[PDB]
Amino acid sequence: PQITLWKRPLVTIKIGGQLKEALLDTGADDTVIEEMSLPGRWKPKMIGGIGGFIKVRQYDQIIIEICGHKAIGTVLVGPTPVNIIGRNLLTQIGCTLNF
Amino acid sequence: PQITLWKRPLVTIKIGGQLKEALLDTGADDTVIEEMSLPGRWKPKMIGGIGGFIKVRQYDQIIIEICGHKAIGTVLVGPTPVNIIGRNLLTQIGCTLNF
Ligand SMILES: O=C1C(=O)N(Cc2cccc(O)c2)[C@H]2CNC[C@@H]2N1Cc1cccc(O)c1
Ligand SMILES: CCOC(=O)c1cccc(N)c1
Ligand SMILES: CCOC(=O)c1cccc(N)c1
Ligand SMILES: [Cl-]
Ligand SMILES: [Cl-]
Ligand SMILES: [Cl-]
Repeated sequence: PQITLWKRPLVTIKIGGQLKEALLDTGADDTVIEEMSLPGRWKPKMIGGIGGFIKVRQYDQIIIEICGHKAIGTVLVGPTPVNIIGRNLLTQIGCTLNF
Repeated sequence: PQITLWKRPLVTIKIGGQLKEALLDTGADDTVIEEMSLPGRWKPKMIGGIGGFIKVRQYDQIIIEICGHKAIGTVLVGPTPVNIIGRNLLTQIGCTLNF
């Protein structure tokens, strides 16, 4: 698909058996999702941006379906105001910027 | 151009006659640049990120080149951790997400 940027590029994702809305975010290195259960070991991480940093839990080898495209990668879980699909998963669905 | 996301989508911009590096950020509604001098009056704005908020100065109708593409629009100035080109200007240069 081609997604314009007149509004926030929000898409439906499936993760851990749950449906969520998430923002395709080329400015994000990492993918960060609101609190939810995920399988496996985790380690703590701090991620920062405007406003400062939040503490998240890092889970690896998590499968996500993004707008119908399956990908696997690291997913951070924590108190993010918005669910964010970052570059680590955008690459896996073949997402590019074009102009 | 077509820009992949294996690395940060950093580009050269020109603003106030000077070249700077900036990130093409589809997760950002607005464009925010590090402290610099811009002409005219400014208005207050707050922008929200993953860790909270910052106050910024809003300047309108600012001339700015992004990857050599000419734009004129709203530029926010403040303590952003990186120069960010957001959707307000990405739309002006005809930028889309594709996969
Ligand atoms: O503030 C943030 C933010 O926290 N991040 C960083 C981030 C967020 C999530 C994961 C990750 O690895 C990094 C940025 C990333 N793009 C816009 C995310 N923003 C929003 C933003 C920024 C500038 C101007 C705006 O109008 C909006
Ligand atoms: C502490 C470093 O902060 C960041 O990576 C960042 C901040 C604002 C926007 C974006 N896209 C990234
Ligand atoms: C308080 C509202 O916060 C946001 O709009 C936001 C947070 C993190 C990443 C991005 N891209 C946006
Ligand atoms: Cl990953
Ligand atoms: Cl590729
Ligand atoms: Cl604008």
